Amino acid sequence: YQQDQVVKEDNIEAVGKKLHEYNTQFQEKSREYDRLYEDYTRTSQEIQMKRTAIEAFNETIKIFEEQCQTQERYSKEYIEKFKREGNETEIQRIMHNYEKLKSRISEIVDSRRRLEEDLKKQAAEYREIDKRMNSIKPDLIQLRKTRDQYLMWLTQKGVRQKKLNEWLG
Amino acid sequence: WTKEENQSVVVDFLLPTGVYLNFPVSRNANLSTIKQLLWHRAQYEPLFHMLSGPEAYVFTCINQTAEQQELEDEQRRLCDVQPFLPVLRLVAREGDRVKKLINSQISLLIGKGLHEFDSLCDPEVNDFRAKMCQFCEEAAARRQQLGWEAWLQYSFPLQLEPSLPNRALLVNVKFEGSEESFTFQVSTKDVPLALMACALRKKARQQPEDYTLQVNGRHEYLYGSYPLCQFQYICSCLHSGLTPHLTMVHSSSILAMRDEQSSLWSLEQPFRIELIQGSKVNADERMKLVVQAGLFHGNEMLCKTVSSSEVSVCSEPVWKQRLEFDINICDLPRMARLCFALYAVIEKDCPIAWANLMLFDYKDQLKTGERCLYMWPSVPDEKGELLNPTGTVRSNPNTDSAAALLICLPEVAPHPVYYPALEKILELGRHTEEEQLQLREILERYEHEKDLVWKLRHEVQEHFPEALARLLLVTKWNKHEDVAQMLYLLCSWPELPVLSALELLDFSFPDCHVGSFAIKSLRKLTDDELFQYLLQLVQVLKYESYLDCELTKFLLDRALANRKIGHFLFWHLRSEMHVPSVALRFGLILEAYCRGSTHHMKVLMKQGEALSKLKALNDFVKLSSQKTPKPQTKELMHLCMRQEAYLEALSHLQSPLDPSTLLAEVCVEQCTFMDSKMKPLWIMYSNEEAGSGGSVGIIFKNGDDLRQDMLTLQMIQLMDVLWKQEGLDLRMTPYGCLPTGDRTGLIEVVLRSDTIANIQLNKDALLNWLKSKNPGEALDRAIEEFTLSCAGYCVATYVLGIGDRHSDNIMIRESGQLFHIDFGHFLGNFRERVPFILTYDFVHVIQQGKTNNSEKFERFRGYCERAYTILRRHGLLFLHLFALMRAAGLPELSCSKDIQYLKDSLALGKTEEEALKHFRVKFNEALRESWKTKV
Ligand SMILES: CCn1c(-c2cnc(C)nc2)nc2c(N[C@H]3CCN(C(=O)C4CC4)C3)ncnc21
Repeated sequence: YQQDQVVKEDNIEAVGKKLHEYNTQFQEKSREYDRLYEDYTRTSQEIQMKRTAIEAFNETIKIFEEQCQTQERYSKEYIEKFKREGNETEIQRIMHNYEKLKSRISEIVDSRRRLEEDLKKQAAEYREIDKRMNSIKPDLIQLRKTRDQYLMWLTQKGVRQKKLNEWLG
Repeated sequence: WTKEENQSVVVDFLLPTGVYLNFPVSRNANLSTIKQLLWHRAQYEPLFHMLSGPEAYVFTCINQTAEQQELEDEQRRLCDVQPFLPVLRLVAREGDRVKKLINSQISLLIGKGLHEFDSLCDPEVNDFRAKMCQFCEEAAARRQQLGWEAWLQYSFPLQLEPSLPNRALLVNVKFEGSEESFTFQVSTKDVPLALMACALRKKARQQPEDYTLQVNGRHEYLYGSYPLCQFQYICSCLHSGLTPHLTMVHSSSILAMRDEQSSLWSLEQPFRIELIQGSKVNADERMKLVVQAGLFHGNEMLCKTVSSSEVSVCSEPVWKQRLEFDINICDLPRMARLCFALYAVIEKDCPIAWANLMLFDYKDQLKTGERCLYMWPSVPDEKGELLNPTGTVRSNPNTDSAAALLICLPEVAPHPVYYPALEKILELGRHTEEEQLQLREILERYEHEKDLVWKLRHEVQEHFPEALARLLLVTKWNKHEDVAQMLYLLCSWPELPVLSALELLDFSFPDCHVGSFAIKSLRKLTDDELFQYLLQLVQVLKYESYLDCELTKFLLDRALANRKIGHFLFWHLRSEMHVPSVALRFGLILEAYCRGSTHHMKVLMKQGEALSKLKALNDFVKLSSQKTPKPQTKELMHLCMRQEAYLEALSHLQSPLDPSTLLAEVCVEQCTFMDSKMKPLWIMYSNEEAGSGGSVGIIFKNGDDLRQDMLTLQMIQLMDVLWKQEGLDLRMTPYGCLPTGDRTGLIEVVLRSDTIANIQLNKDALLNWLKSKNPGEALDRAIEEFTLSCAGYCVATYVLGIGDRHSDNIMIRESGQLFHIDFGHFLGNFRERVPFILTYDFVHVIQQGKTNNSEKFERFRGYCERAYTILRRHGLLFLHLFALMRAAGLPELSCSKDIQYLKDSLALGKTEEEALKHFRVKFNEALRESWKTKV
């Protein structure tokens, strides 16, 4: 007066034939999960690298903003001080050199912008990697339990280890 | 990139007048040369007259880990600096240069910028850094005042054998700077103080306690109250027969090396928590999401595991549920652990993710209010538990993209509540036989037995001190009355031996008072013995709950008193900085260490950069191996090493495998790469200060994970020490192997050796090979060397269950010594019991070429048996050590069944006589199976 029935076949060869199938399907799913988990870790490392590089872009720009603040404060004296004594060379050289600094910042802002786009793209990859992994875990786990139930059935029935080993191969 | 390119780069220069220059310079150009080129160009740009001279300014750049760096050493090449963008700013030289430079170099060295610790805005991080950095800085300053005797002990601690005939062979000695040398006689059992006095008699122009002996070509120093034979170098020289070359060094010269600067129990309301929301969940829209949750103290649960309703799958699921657990607030132990797992289930099983949380914080306070737990992905395993209580407490650092569970602990009182102090715990805590024979029987070898040990807990303290661990597990941690009674006993518990303390460091004993007691019993360790377990102790940090713990303090204490321990502590931590689970914890210890070790920091810097270049060099060889044949790739590998930035980086550094060994000058012609899936580089070295056989090699391996091999070599080394402690030298080769990075390490080349495949393949033949390497009289040494090693490596491989043994991963030295390599699989894996193995070809050599040589074969059987026996006596050491290695997350060492392999292989259940009788039957069937296999 007790019941439990996960095994579909009933003769020893048919069950052992199904043991080989479920084992082969399990190792194939295991390989597919392990392939994805490498991508997950690699993508996680790559995303961290990109996030540090964005901070490095921010910190460089910060240095260029400080150069502009100095240029504006520091130049104030000489532009006015050599307007009387008309050195319009000095002004034109300084302000063009400032325009040369400003123009370089816009290149660095662009390069930062291009990276933020890759990180947004790669963040979306990361989430699809995790989405794919989570739709494989049920199949993987169910295939592990089945493989084990079939082994248990055959062992109880008294099937020799050599016969089990050949099916798991 | 900077690592490879020999071209020029356009660099942005920011002058302190606001002026901006932009011109190309060489990547190989050093910063001193760039400053000259800058000053030559700035002439013809505005505001030049207002600048000071070049020596008034220092270049600043943004380095590879996103931090500003004052580039004070201007002999470095721009390629070596690796600025993020080629941007150099001139700033004022003055300021506190020492702190700024150390912080910079620490960031580049640990592979994590220190700003990232600040960014977290965590009091626990900030307090740890504050406390540990001061403690380390304090030990470093205290070290600096002490004498050259003490400092030589720190810097170059003694390398002695475990440990004796009184024979005499001659010694070569010299002084520093002189060409000439003086060979003279000396016994094996002389004390180094005597040896120096002998050498001091140069002519008779005309004191030995002003000197020490150095093994020339390496940082190894003979000193102290030990005979010449106990030292490794002299012992190595005497066994091989070589003449030891030493060097006298003055006490003044050793100083020249040194002088480089720098209430709650009232709250009987039940524990509950407010589940609110999930974020960034990535699941199949058809299923529905459940959050299972449970409270834990180590392994065992404190109450039943509550669950949530089936809310439908999305990125942003909402629950807003109260979850009420079957335990009071006061009933919670110190180390109570709330453990979550997000699942995906059919409405009416898929573990999505998990996260753990300590209820009390590092300052003893019971947490209150909202917490955003950033979860970890659940990976399915054979023992698929509901929750993961043995997983880490730390948050997932990928806060941008990783899923998270928003929760909220309730406000239990207007005043906050801490866990009570020790004295209040000790207060409510003071309060022949039939039972005596029962307890003896239980402890000399379950629910009935647990309640018995609990009542008799005081008689365990008095008469069974070594059974503390058992008494800890039987304690009911879910009732605070029981907890106090146990902790009361623990505070008056007698000091246990090292072996028992090693058991107490495991994840099963999470309480701080236990952890503190374990470390207390490990302070009696010596540096040599401590080094034998440094790998295991590092892995145990991954079970810690809080950052500031006694095990971190212990390891830092020992690392600052001993430079070798510091060296291998650094690399053990450094080589796992890529792992987000431990990156924060390990990063903070490395930081603390560096601040107490600014001298060794400069040595580790050089090593890190060699490893950095080798990585790039191996990547090139990997690519060219696919593109071109090997001989041309070997040449293109050499041209890349000839580059001055490469050559100087790869030259003149202490070896990471052994800091006493110097790697002076690369032998580019001798350098190559091995034919193997990961294409490991074979790099050869040479130093003119060294003597005979002073031509070291290293193997840089990138792609595979070498932690598995290190553990195996650690355990072979351990066996060799255990065997040497009973006067059995089995001539092992426990070669150097060190993981240094992300799937990256070094392996010590073993000179004068080849694989048994190669010896057999090239022109029965194994015995002929030894004849060529040991002619005439020498051949008998080779066979004994073979037999001793063959015995040790037969036992070693059997115990550890190391399969996949074959001709090309078994090697032999020209001395006759056999040794195994490439330990990728162990404990039966490829699982199943690996039999004991005797090879016919090895037995042929052992018997001196004969069919029957009983006298010899019997001795070999004796060596195998005596070896096997000695390891059984120390069996619990191997279990305890392996049990802590489960922390490391090695695939083949992950559970009790992998530990059970060692129990069965060492036959620890059976008696010594029973075990020896089974070992002989295994030995005998191995002998019988040896004949049938070769045919
Ligand atoms: C003991 C270090 N060690 C290893 C080794 C490699 N990997 C792993 C995981 N462990 C150990 N291998 C050797 C070794 N190999 C010979 C035969 C093939 N060889 C070449 O291909 C080189 C000349 C071009 C040299 N020789 C000496 N020590 C070695």
